[PDB]
Amino acid sequence: KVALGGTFEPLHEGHKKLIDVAIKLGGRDITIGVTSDRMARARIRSVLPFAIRAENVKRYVMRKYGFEPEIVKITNPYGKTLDVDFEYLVVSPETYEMALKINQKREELGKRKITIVKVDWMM
Amino acid sequence: MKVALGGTFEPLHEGHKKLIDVAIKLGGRDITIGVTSDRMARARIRSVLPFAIRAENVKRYVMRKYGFEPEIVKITNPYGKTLDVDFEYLVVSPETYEMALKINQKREELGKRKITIVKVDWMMSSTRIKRGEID
Repeated sequence: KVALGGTFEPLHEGHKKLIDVAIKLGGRDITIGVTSDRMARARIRSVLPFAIRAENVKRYVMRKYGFEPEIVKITNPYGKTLDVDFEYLVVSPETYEMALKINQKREELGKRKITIVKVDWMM
Repeated sequence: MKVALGGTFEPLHEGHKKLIDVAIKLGGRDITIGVTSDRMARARIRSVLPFAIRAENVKRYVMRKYGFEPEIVKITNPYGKTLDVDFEYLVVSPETYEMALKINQKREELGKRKITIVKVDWMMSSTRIKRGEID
């Protein structure tokens, strides 16, 4: 249903709003993408390993929503978004431009664009 | 009130339906849908449907797809109720996003907590979305 990706370092209120919107749209279903260390460090001065960031997201979702989300490592900028016909792509101000690039690429490949849902996070 | 959404809804198109789906998934029955007054609709488009007809069109659509009659409020100023009522989320399209930012600017000036803006890029192709609540 829903694609959501991020680095999640630190896990701040903006991320929390993003996760809330993604879960409301996608249910207990969702897989959350968490960037590899390489991808994280291109975008930020990241000092937490993938496993730590992924577990921080997993425990937060369990505390707040009562399920352990599926986490997948994002090793490239597109993730699964060129191959899966997601209903919604849930993004923040920091991931919005890449969402636009994902849709531009989908359209270039004859794929339907995904509806982008940008959760503004006042950070 | 959990979620604010507003519009003229003439005609009620696939973009509006995306907005409505997102708003209902976020808020359930705890949503308020603002529909512009005739005065307000006419400043934006050459509107040929009265408020009552536009409101009923939205109500019937929501009943048909989601199984409830939504609360409709007439919007008679640019902000509707969004400077007064505390909403958790404000669901907007690219056409209404600048006004959402203005809403939060004024809320801050007035001493109200900001609302989380949820901008749906409604693309007026798109992948199919299964309408409904997910529960």
